[PDB]
Amino acid sequence: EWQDLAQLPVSIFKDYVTDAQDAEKPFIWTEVFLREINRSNQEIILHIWPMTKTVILGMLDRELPHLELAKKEIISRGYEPVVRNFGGLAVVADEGILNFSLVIPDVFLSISDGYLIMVDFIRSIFSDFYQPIEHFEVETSYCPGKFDLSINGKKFAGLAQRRIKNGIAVSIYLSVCGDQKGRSQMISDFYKIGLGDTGSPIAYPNVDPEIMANLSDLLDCPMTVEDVIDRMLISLKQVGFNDRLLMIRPDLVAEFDRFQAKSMAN
Repeated sequence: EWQDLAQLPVSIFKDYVTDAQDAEKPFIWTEVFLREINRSNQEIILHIWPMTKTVILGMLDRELPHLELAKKEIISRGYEPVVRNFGGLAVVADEGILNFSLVIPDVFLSISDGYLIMVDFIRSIFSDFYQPIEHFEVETSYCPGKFDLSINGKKFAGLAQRRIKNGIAVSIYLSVCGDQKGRSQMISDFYKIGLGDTGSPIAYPNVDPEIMANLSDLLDCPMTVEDVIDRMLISLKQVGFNDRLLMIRPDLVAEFDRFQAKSMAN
């Protein structure tokens, strides 16, 4: 349970992506924090990173027969395609989507435990609402996962996990407000075009725009990404966590640039 990690301080790193040119910034920090949590395993890092209109593509997506034609579907709605060679299935980010990561040191275990740690955190964050939050895969959502979060059968969040040595990075993309039906239709179009008539052995989701929704709608309570962030930070103190500003030491920036340089030469 989330409250079980309260022994460690939570370092906060709010770093928005305000320009499509910095779209890779969050993923670069993920790498940095995964190493740091291994060197400094006496704390938890809460990396908050909402972004401008972006569609993050993963390993399977880039194998689409007509990829470039598909990316056009993304560009036509004013979103920027970002490719992550080892990332999961296409997910959407924008002003109405909250993305963040919990970088945890393995010092208190399993892949499931990690996901369940996030589920508990989310539930705790919205404990003031009666609507119970469930987890199970919503197969017809984009980027379906065993731990998709939903309320009344509708998915409002997708989770992801990456690990390195004794460090774990659990991430989540939460639909807070905005045009969720549009985000969904965009990805459906992406896969339709990407597959064209060529097809593929890879099982890509068959997106259903009516199966996903914003949390502000599911909770019948208008809220912005900033509102959730605040609610989330407040829930920490109540649960028993002590927090502090994560300081970007020169060393951290240095490591960031190594990962950035690596990417650039690619």
